[PDB]
Amino acid sequence: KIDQSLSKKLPKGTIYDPFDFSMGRIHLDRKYQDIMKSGANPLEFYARPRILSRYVTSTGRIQHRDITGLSAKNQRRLSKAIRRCQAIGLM
Amino acid sequence: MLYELIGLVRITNSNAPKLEAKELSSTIGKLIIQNRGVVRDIVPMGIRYLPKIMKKDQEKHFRAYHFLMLFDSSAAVQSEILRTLKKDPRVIRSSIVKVDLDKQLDRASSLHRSLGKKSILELVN
Amino acid sequence: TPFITRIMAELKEPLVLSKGYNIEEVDKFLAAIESAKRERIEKLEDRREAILRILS
RNA sequence: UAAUGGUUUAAAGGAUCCGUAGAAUGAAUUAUAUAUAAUUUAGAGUUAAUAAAAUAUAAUUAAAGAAUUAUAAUAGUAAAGAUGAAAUAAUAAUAAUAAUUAUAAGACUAAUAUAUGUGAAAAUAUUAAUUAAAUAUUAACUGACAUUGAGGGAUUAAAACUAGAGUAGCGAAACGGAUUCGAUACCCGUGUAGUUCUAGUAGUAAACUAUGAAUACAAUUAUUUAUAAUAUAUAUAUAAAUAAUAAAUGAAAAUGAAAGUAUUCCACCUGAAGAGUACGUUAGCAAUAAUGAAACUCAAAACAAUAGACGGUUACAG
Ligand SMILES: [Mg+2]
Ligand SMILES: [Mg+2]
Ligand SMILES: [Mg+2]
Ligand SMILES: [Mg+2]
Ligand SMILES: [Mg+2]
Ligand SMILES: [Mg+2]
Ligand SMILES: [Mg+2]
Ligand SMILES: [Mg+2]
Ligand SMILES: [Mg+2]
Ligand SMILES: [Mg+2]
Ligand SMILES: [Mg+2]
Ligand SMILES: [Mg+2]
Ligand SMILES: [Mg+2]
Ligand SMILES: [Mg+2]
Ligand SMILES: [Mg+2]
Ligand SMILES: [Mg+2]
Ligand SMILES: [Mg+2]
Ligand SMILES: [Mg+2]
Ligand SMILES: [Mg+2]
Repeated sequence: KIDQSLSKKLPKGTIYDPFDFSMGRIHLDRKYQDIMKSGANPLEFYARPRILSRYVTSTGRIQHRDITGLSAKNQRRLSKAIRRCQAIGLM
Repeated sequence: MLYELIGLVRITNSNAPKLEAKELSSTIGKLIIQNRGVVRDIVPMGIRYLPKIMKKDQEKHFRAYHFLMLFDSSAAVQSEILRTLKKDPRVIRSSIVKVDLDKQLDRASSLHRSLGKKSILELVN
Repeated sequence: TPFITRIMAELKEPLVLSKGYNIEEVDKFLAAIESAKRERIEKLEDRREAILRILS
């Protein structure tokens, strides 16, 4: 067998080109690799530690907007919700 | 004003953990209704492990019965309720947050509003 | 001054409702809802009292 | 014999805003002699509705969190701590340091984060509540009610002072240990005042964008940011901010929607030094703050840029 990284699995029902059978395709795939990214207000999840534990680190540090990819407003609301959750004995 | 209380009641009686939370809710609700208030919801959260070993007064806890209460009351009685909560050994953590009614008279709790049910009318349909 | 005092007193009267509601209109509206429902008692009193408490 | 000036950096924007006088300035149409009168809504306002987290700001009250220090124990043993390396009158055999618990006290606020924003500025980002303020667009309404603003008023970092609390950490002064030719310094150790809170006084900062406020206008692009649509797509329109610019300006650096084109009102400047000094006055418990000279001396003094030299300056090569 060979390492799965070095191989490319062409999905089912998809068209392909001969290029797809090449290291170029895998390399191009590597280089070019939710609830809050929506109309939902993150400040309504302040009592739901499971949901907003996805937007923190293993130690609990809120993730930068560069990571979360949220809008500025939803980043601010999410940070407020996480801090409030930390204060009220959850989180 | 509509307020949302989220209490973390202690559970010392292992065989019936909900016993404390029921009488907490009864006391707070009696206070609210006898002070020209209204109680809209008493949504129970379950028994959950606290993130840390939280020490209310001089006893350490590792888990608690979480519960939510949505109630309409005035500012003075809301402060009184918070006062009673803070000086109660049964309660480990407490928090009261306003739910703004400038748009809608009817509004669901934070949990139901997060699920998608914006108001109690949706939640009863 | 009479004006300021009368305005504040009228604000402090009982059965004064916020959000532009009037107690007479509210009572008539609730009775109209019930009569319309018939045309298509303590529980209704509790509903009325809850409404007046929320709108107080 | 130069104001046919200036104030980001050469001298010069008031810390900020509010607002009185102004013998300051200021919309539209018509009529009659710059005014009066009647009309108008484009500036400036008021009240609703709608949307949005008006979340952020201010005061108040109520909470949370990591850590630090000390105290007590538990076991365990000879070093620990600090430094460039060491040493310290008060580290450890009186069992220390490290570890694990348990109590106590103060102060602070990790991530998010950009101070994005909010606030007149100073400031302001752990949580919640009360009160107060702040957004856009529509509807209706007032009919110039505006701008600026001498004097005045209010607020105003850090330090400082007066009382009363508090004082864990940090830490002026002081006392010691080093280093040094010397140490009065940088470094190390104890550490008072202060830093914290309450009630005040004081009103200064490179209180800075070193850039006063308002109004009208001027070529682009790209980003966001916030609304309004239209069916993720219109690389969607309308605003603000940010970034790079055209023109213009400018001693240039550069500014760039203002340091451009204009208008209005206020503040300020007039060589260096003497000097923000002296004297006086006012205020303040004081420290001080404000106001603020002159003689004497000189042909200096400063700003931007240019080319070098130098650097206990960077990177790359050989
Ligand atoms: Mg002349
Ligand atoms: Mg200079
Ligand atoms: Mg200057
Ligand atoms: Mg200024
Ligand atoms: Mg100045
Ligand atoms: Mg932070
Ligand atoms: Mg003014
Ligand atoms: Mg500061
Ligand atoms: Mg002080
Ligand atoms: Mg004192
Ligand atoms: Mg101290
Ligand atoms: Mg020290
Ligand atoms: Mg020296
Ligand atoms: Mg020292
Ligand atoms: Mg004062
Ligand atoms: Mg001074
Ligand atoms: Mg000054
Ligand atoms: Mg100039
Ligand atoms: Mg002086």
